[PDB]
Amino acid sequence: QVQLVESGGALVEPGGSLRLSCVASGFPFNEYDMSWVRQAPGKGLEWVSTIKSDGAYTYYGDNVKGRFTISRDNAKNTLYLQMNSLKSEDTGVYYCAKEARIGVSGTYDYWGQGTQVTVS
Amino acid sequence: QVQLVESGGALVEPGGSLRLSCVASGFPFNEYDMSWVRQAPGKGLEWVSTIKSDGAYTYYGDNVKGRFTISRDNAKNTLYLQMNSLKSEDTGVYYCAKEARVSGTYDYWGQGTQVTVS
Amino acid sequence: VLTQPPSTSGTPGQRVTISCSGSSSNIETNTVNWYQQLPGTAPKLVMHTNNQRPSGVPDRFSGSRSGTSASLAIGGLQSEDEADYFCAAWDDNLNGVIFGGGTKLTVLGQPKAAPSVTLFPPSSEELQANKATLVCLISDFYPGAVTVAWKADSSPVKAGVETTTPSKQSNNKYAASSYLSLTPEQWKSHKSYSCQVTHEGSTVEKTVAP
Amino acid sequence: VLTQPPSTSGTPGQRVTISCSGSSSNIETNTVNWYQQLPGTAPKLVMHTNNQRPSGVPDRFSGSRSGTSASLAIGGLQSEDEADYFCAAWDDNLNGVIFGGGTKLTVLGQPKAAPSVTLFPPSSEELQANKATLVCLISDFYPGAVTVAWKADSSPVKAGVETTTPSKQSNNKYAASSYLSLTPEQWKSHKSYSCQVTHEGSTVEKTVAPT
Ligand SMILES: [Cl-]
Ligand SMILES: [Cl-]
Ligand SMILES: [Cl-]
Ligand SMILES: [Cl-]
Ligand SMILES: [Cl-]
Ligand SMILES: [Cl-]
Ligand SMILES: [Cl-]
Ligand SMILES: [Cl-]
Ligand SMILES: [Cl-]
Ligand SMILES: [Cl-]
Ligand SMILES: [Cl-]
Ligand SMILES: [Cl-]
Ligand SMILES: [Cl-]
Ligand SMILES: [Cl-]
Ligand SMILES: [Cl-]
Repeated sequence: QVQLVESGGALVEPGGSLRLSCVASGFPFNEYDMSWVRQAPGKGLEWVSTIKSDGAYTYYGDNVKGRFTISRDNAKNTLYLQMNSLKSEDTGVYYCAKEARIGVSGTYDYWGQGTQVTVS
Repeated sequence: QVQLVESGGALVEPGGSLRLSCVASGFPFNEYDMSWVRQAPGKGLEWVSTIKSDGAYTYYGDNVKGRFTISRDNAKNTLYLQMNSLKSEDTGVYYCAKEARVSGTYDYWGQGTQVTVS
Repeated sequence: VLTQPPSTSGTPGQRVTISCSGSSSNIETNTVNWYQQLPGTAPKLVMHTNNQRPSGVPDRFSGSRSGTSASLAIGGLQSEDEADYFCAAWDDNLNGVIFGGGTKLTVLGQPKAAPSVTLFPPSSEELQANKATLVCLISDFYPGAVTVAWKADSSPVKAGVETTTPSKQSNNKYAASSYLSLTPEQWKSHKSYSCQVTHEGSTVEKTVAP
Repeated sequence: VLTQPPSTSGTPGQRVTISCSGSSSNIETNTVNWYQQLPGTAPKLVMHTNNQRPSGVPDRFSGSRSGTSASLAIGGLQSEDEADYFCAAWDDNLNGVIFGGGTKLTVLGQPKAAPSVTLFPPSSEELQANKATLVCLISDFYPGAVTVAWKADSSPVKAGVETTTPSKQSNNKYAASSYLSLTPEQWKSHKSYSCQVTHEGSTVEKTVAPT
């Protein structure tokens, strides 16, 4: 069955760097588009970034444009999100999300367990 | 698949009465024993009552002994809990729980219903 | 973001809708999906491409959209459905995915109630410790969904505000407290501070001064 | 009820245990079962008949019992396991099923912190309205599990006390506030009132008086 496990979430001071790692299982990783969705404490879902099946086109949220680098390793079925120059507004939990359609739509079948990232 | 739906929960003043209804699906109701488990707001799980497969034996918790009447309608795959002379300590959520074999093993739980007394 | 009601509710067995409206940029020319999240867990997709329902999703669920607005519809309210609901769609202008504010859904087990706002000034002890903190108390409100705002004089306060997610009280009415932490000098300087509570479009406000 | 720790926690990928201990009329006679509840939802049976796992429960789960105590153990800890865990067993004395107090499980994402207790006296405005209410404020504590107590002088007050479940702060440190509803006669009469906060076995107390 499909499985999505995130890791790397921890506590750091503002401006520090962090690397998130997401591992997939049960489905062709290189076939679908992936994404990162984040939820601030006591706040709604917020959108972070997507990377296409090939890894050819990456879209970032306006709040994190030019700060985070999203990447994928289809050979190892692993997803990375490199977070640089972190601010305190980035504090929250981070999810790994699959996508079933072509990838231009916001439809995500399976979500990861998530990791909580705290910055103060 | 196994299904458990509870109903009958509402808002009532203490000393009033209420009847809870639980409907089962996806398994032979008359084969297993059923139960009621309740959770007060901001408190741990609390045990209410169980009724045997046939309905021959009813067990109640010490807090509700002689106050509640548990019953079942195996013909309609429906479980009832009659609540009489309610106190304010009875406020909480009420669950429907199936049983796998006089034991505390519950396979499937209901959604729950809110019973409020003030 | 997309406009969603903070709280929507209905009696058990009724049919309710959640409205998601945004801009011509997003929903109008794209599709809107719906997610259901139980607090502290990963969300789940419950309606995709507007009117299509994923396998495992009850027949009672149904989706629709018209122009720049969308709505998810549930019939036969049940206890199980109570969760946070989000709407999402692709935005070409933003060139990204945009989510809604979030709608907490609760099935009414009792009549709607208004919050009891009690705003507290700083206690002498903490002022003796050169640390001044303020506390607003919200209680006896149902359903459990609120928006809090802190204003210093007539200017809203942007930082230092913490709010606890609503919690149930012994009478199944929700309660929560929001607090502001300051420096004693900040508290002395300003003329007054306000706590603003918003419940289903009806808002209560209380104000105190040193 | 069964005595189980209110809070237990561990680091990602570690193995932690929840201890459930009861009387001889309880665990010793018949088997103990374990339930996992995500907050505000129905519980799930995760360990039944001491060491038996229902279908769909991860292999890392394991259960055990020794004499009059039983311990559920989880390994390869994941965020998925964040919940409240309960132990249950049939008790012959009560002739019924008895549940544990409840154990909140949290994956540590930051170091443990002590709570900042600031107790507030009733605000002048509401006392003018014949309503006296007090608020104890707990903040910047991690993990999010606490036990609250309200005492008048050295006599504990058991009723009229409400407590909010801990909620996360913009810094993923938990915060909650317990409050008590008093009449002005109650507030004025008694000399003082105390708020007691318990975090991982360490207890703090603060007191206020009208003066
Ligand atoms: Cl699957
Ligand atoms: Cl698949
Ligand atoms: Cl929360
Ligand atoms: Cl871009
Ligand atoms: Cl591959
Ligand atoms: Cl099933
Ligand atoms: Cl339809
Ligand atoms: Cl300022
Ligand atoms: Cl005991
Ligand atoms: Cl709730
Ligand atoms: Cl609850
Ligand atoms: Cl084993
Ligand atoms: Cl064994
Ligand atoms: Cl302190
Ligand atoms: Cl409570």
